[PDB]
Amino acid sequence: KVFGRCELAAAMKRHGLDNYRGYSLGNWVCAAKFESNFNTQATNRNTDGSTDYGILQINSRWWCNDGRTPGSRNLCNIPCSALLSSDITASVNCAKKIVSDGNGMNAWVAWRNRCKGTDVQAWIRGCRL
Ligand SMILES: CN(C)CCCN1CCN(Cc2cccc(C(=O)O)n2)CCN(Cc2cccc(C(=O)O)n2)CC1
Ligand SMILES: [Cl-]
Ligand SMILES: [Cl-]
Ligand SMILES: [Cl-]
Ligand SMILES: [Cl-]
Ligand SMILES: [Cl-]
Ligand SMILES: [Cl-]
Ligand code: NA
Ligand SMILES: [Tb+3]
Repeated sequence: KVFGRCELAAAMKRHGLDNYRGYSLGNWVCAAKFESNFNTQATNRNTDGSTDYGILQINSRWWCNDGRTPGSRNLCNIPCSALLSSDITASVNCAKKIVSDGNGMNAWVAWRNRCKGTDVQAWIRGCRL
């Protein structure tokens, strides 16, 4: 599924991401834009052999199992394919675990380089939330 911007905002809000660990909703929408372009089916292979999955490009090195990342963990206890569904529940629950780790949203390199410090509220402007 390719979400619309306000569609994704509404879904993230309903699953409790707005203000989660102090990160306003626009931070999460911005992260999703530059991680996946709002595409739940996005996948990208990393240099180390791990793969990033879904709307928030969650990495198999730590968070999900894809059977092809030797030595990795599965801390969200989920197949990585579950992060590609049109229903973002699994991605949101896993994201909550990720952002609760010591580094906050810096875990998402695209958030750090493209969202952090910018006017992230723009990403929810005009949305009926
Ligand atoms: C930059 N890296 C690519 C991020 C990877 C972060 N983790 C690295 C090792 N991590 C341990 C660790 C050691 C020292 C620093 C950090 C950190 O900055 O989080 N984490 C294992 C635990 N896993 C989840 C978890 C669950 C509960 C508590 C904690 C925690 O207290 O850190 N962590 C997170 C993976
Ligand atoms: Cl957009
Ligand atoms: Cl694996
Ligand atoms: Cl594990
Ligand atoms: Cl959904
Ligand atoms: Cl933080
Ligand atoms: Cl915001
Ligand atoms: Na893994
Ligand atoms: Tb950690």
